[PDB]
Amino acid sequence: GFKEYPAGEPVTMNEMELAAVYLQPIDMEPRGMGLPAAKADVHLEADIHAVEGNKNGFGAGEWIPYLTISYTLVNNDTGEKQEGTFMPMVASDGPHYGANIKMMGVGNYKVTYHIEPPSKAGMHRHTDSETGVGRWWKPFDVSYEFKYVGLN
Amino acid sequence: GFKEYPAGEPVTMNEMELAAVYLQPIDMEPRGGLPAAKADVHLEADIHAVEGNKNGFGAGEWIPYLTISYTLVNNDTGEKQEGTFMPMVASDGPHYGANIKMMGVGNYKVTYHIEPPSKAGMHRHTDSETGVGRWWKPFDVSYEFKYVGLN
Repeated sequence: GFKEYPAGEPVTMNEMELAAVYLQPIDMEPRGMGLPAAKADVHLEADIHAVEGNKNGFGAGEWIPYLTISYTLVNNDTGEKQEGTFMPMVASDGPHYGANIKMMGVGNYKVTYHIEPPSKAGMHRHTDSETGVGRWWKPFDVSYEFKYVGLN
Repeated sequence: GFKEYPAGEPVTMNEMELAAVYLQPIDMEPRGGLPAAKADVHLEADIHAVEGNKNGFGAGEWIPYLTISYTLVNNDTGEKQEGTFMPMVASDGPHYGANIKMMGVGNYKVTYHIEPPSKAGMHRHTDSETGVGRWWKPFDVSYEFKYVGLN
């Protein structure tokens, strides 16, 4: 513990369930072009797993690897917005996507994740009839509404 | 189906299980590796966590972001081939593999040269609160098998 904070409601899309969480800023290796733990306010995460009936070769509950994800963070109260990128991470609870980020004060935030399929990071689909899977979904957006008062 | 054939004995190291299998050559996107027409097999590395894994992966879960090359040798002739796998996903799930042209029927040894997820751009949490163990050093694993054409 390792206390983590819900960012809004999980959404089911493209036979995946996609959630947002945040927690204390984390130290990572290799490091790194973002912000060090110190400079950051939180570590923002995307939790993305296949559900039942996944067309792309993933079983129910399995982590979806090789995604390319960027974020748009909006403080709805002040209208201040920030952009950036996540990386693939592994922690004591498993794989996720994320970034140490600077927040923009107390507020009612909207976070949009811009998601591209595993093809854009070099994971290759079998396509033959015998061993192949469904075509990749198009790049898409998912959003989350949450309140932030900082940690503790 | 999708009919696959084991290549050697699976081996346990660095808290993983590492097996080899091959099957008919496959089609990959993008259209343009060796085309199915110019290959004899699709050779794979099957790599999953086992209980007690020190790097954040639950027993049974695929190890993602590996960098894998291979040396394949026909022991009958001593002829060698060197190549690299890519990360793939097929109907039964993800793996690491490549369409390969073999060096005849015979007795084979294939070695996989495995680098940790760090090299492919996965980042491990290092802090006490959320962190896991150091990555293993790059290592080799080899598999002895008979190849007679498929099959």
